[PDB]
Amino acid sequence: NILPVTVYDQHGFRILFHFARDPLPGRSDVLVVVVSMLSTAPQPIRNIVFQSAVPKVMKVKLQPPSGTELPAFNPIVHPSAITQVLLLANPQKEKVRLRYKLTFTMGDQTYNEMGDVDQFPPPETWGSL
Amino acid sequence: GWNSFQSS
Repeated sequence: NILPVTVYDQHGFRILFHFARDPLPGRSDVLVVVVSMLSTAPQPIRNIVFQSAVPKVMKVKLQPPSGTELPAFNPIVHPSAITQVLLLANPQKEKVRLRYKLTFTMGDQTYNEMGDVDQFPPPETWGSL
Repeated sequence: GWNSFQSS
């Protein structure tokens, strides 16, 4: 599942997961996930909180995001992008399932979103970067 | 099942 997975796509707010692994070269237990976010929306999106959960055999860890908001889309310029790292410990090499909780505000509404991600690269190939 | 959700 090497290619970038779209975790979220509504109201023109997209969140993708990008896959990698570290840090002992030797090991194949921790997956690095860079989660990138772009907006195409006409009104800006602010107060972004992305949470994640995993099954009891695994462990997830969310580093602070590069930011918390995105401007109204201005197609003329380079788009703004939020980027966040998350680390997924799974030494038992069990099946990979993740459940996110997305929170953001756009105009006067506040979206409280939840979804499942299952398209992870199989734990075997985590050593191979 | 699974653990609780995790924040930043």
